[PDB]
Amino acid sequence: AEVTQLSNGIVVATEHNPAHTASVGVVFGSGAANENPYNNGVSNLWKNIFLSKENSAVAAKEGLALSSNISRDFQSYIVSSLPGSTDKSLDFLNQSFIQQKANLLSSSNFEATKKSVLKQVQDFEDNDHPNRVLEHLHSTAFQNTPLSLPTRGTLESLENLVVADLESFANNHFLNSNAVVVGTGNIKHEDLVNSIESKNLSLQTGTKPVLKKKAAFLGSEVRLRDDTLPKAWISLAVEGEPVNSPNYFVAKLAAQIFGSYNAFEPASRLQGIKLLDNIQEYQLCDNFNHFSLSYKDSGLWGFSTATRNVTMIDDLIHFTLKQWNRLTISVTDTEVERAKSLLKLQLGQLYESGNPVNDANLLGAEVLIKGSKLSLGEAFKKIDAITVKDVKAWAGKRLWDQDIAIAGTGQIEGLLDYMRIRSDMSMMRW
Amino acid sequence: CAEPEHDERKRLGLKTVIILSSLYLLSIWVKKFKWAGIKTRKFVFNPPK
Repeated sequence: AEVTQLSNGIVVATEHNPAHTASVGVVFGSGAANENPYNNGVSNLWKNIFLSKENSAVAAKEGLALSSNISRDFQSYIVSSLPGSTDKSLDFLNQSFIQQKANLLSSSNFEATKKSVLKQVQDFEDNDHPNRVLEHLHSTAFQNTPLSLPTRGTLESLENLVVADLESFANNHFLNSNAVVVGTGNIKHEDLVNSIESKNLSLQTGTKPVLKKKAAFLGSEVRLRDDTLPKAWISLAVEGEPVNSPNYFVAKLAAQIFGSYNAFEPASRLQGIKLLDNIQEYQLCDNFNHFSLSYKDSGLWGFSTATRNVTMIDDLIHFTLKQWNRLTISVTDTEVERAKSLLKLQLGQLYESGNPVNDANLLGAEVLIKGSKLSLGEAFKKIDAITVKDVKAWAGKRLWDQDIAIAGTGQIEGLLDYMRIRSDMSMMRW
Repeated sequence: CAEPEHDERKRLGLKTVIILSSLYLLSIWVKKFKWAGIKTRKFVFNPPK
C-alpha cells in the first residue's frame, strides 16, 4: 500500500508492491468528454493505432505488452514489462509519443485501423445491448453536454475522420500539463523518476488544452424499441455524485444496498436484499445491477436490468423504485451494515487485483482529478463512518421526487411512459 | 311569491361559479403539465438492414 506522486517537469505517480510484472504508461486528462459531436471517436481511434500490428510487433520483439483504455474524463496508454525491463518500456513510450507519432499515421496503417474500429463499433451497436443501453443512458441524461458523447464514438463521426483530426486532437490534449506518467507493478518511485529525469526535452510545454462548458443532467429518455430482440434491457438513473463529492461513498453504499442479481445463480437468490422478495415470485427479470458512476463534473446513480418477462416490466420498475423510496424514509441499520461490508469487499477486489494494468488505470484517473490517491484503508474509514442518517439525507436530496433518465432496447412496449416512472420516485403522505 | 329563493340562489351561484371557474382554469394548466412529455416527444426512423 503506497502512493508516491512527485512533479519534476512532468507529474510522476507510482504505487509499488512486490508482485511479478511492472506496468508503465502515460494517462492524459482528456477523454471522450473533450471531443465534439463531429470528431467523436478520435480518442478510440488513437487507442487503436497505438495497438496496431505495426506498433504491437515492435513491442513484442522487445518482450513488451500493450494496453490502452478510453474513458470519459481521461485516456491512457500503457506498456507492461518484466520488471527489470522498466527502462525498455520508457523507451517504447517515447519512441512512440515523439518519434513514431508521425510514423504511426501512415496511409495504409490508418485505413486498415479505421476499417477495424468501424467493424468494431458496428458490432457493438448490433449486439452488445446492455452496454449499448448504458451508453445511450449517458447520451440522453447528459445531452448537448460533454458527458453525452460515447467513448467508442459514433459510426458517422468515425467514418468521416481523417489523419488531421487525430493530429489536431493530439496537439491539443497530449500536452504536458494534461499528462501524468504512471508506474505500477513492483518498481520503485526513484527507480522510475530518475529514468524520466534522465532525458530532458519538454515538448510543447506551456500549452494548455481548450476550455469548454459544464456538464448537466437533464431528466429525459431514449427508447430504442426492437421487437425482434428476445429480451428487454433497461437502465434508469438519477443525477449521482462527481468524484471528490462529500457523498461519493454514501452514494456507492446506497447502490450496494440493492446490489446486483442473477436469477440463475442459486447464491444470488439468497442475498439480504428486500427487493428480491418482490421480484422472484413472478420472476420479473433475469438480472439487474445498481451502480454509482462518478465523473469529474457529475455522475449517475441508478440500475440496469434485463428481462424476458415482457408483460410485467411495469412491476419490475415499480418494485425497484419503491425500494429506492425506502432510502429516504425507512432504510434499516442492518441494511446499511450489510452494505458497508460488501462495499469494502468489492472496493478491495478492485484496488488490489493481481493485475497492474488495472492498478495503473485506477491510480492514473484518481491523481488526474484530485492530485492524489486516497488509500484503501482511508476509504474504509470513510465507509465505516456512514450512518443511516447520512443515507437518508443523501437519498432525500438525490432520489426523492427527482427527475430520472431512462434508456432501453428490445421488447420495451411494456415499459410505461415517463411520468408513470417519474411519479414512483416518491410516495403519498398525510 | 313564485321564486322565494331568488336572492339567496344568486348569492350561492356567485360562489359556485367562482370556484368552478378557477378549478377549470387550474385543471387546464395541470393537464398541460402532465402532458408535456408526450406533446413534445420526438421520433426518428432508421430503416433496418
